[PDB]
Amino acid sequence: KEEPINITPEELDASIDRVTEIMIHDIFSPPVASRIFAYPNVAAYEIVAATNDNYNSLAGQLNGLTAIPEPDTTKTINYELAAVVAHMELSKRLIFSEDRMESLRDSLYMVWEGKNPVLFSDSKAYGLQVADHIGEWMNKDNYAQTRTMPKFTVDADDPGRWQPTPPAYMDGIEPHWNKIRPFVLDSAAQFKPVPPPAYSLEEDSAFYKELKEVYDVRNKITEEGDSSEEIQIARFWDCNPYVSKKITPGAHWMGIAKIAARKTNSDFAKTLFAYTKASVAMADAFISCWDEKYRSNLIRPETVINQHIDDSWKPVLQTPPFPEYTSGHSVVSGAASVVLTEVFGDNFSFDDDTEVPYGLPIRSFKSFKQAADEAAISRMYGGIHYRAAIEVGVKQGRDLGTFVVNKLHMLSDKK
Ligand code: VO4
Ligand code: NA
Repeated sequence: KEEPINITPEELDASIDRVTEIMIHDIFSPPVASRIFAYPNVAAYEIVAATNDNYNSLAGQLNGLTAIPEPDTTKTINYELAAVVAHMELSKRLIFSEDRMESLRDSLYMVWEGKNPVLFSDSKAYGLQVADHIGEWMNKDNYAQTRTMPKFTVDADDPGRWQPTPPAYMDGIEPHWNKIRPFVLDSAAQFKPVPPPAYSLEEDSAFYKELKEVYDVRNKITEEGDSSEEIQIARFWDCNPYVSKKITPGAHWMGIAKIAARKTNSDFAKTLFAYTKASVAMADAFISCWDEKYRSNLIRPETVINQHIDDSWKPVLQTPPFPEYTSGHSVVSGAASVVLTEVFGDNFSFDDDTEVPYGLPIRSFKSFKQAADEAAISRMYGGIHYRAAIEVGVKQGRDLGTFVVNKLHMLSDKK
């Protein structure tokens, strides 16, 4: 039995789809999701870069990353197969419900092994060797240590400080996300933005005026009635697993990267190049954004409105359980759109069907940037951000993503 084994980008997509699903079932948060996407892409990309003269190794470019082992030249290895192996193995390690990765994996293994047991076996061994190397590095990123650090300390005596919001009143998510090793940033605070307008109920103050806009936008939306377009836009981008089945913003952008790669018929290495660069950038965008959320510790609009303006007002969207400034939707979309523009081009139009399996319709866009701008403004229609977190958050993600694409040297022709 010595048939060739044809590995397509769609088999990388099947691993990413599957981990996406399990992340939903397992209830991982938006910043933790971004870690789970990045490391398995890196391992798979390393295997391509070791064996393809057009792609440079990320070793020496990502913080702490050294060269992976080279393949044994006396073995016959399908490197894309090895790469899918390594992606699935690290995705398995990163989620909680491991048996749902293992069923995906075993069903592919069964066909590979049936077609060509020696090619399967040699390629799998190298993929796993490579996953062990990446996993040693990934296990030094301080994630394990932060798993036992203290919860965010809520204090009502501190007037502009973030409080848990109804219905669930969940404690703030990942208050020490800024202690995770970044991939590319010099430090987590590298893109620290300007501070938010000072919390104040003075009617002439910047903060009050922004408070009144959130309040007024929502009431204008009520007077327009359900359906409308602004409510659909807030819902499409919401991506909040704590509503009381949804994917996170990181996941949504991975789905957009997949749509672009398939629309262009990108081959396996091009597709993986795009996913790696996007997932790495989004992972540092989350670190950067969570760094600012937990520096400014800012109260979300509904709490201020209900306590001091109007006790019956409710945001169009349920408020996410973490501080306000800057907006994760803004920063993460901003970084992801800069990467994908750099990879696939300006005015890349696409139909975004990523939300079709989670309750929602298709929305079309003329460019990644238009989608990211929509993502950002959706948070104002949604009632859960003031304008600064939105606008400053876009600049933050754009600046961070520009830094990542100007730093990482991955595509690099032999020819
Ligand atoms: O994920 V947000 O920081 O846009 O509520
Ligand atoms: Na190379």
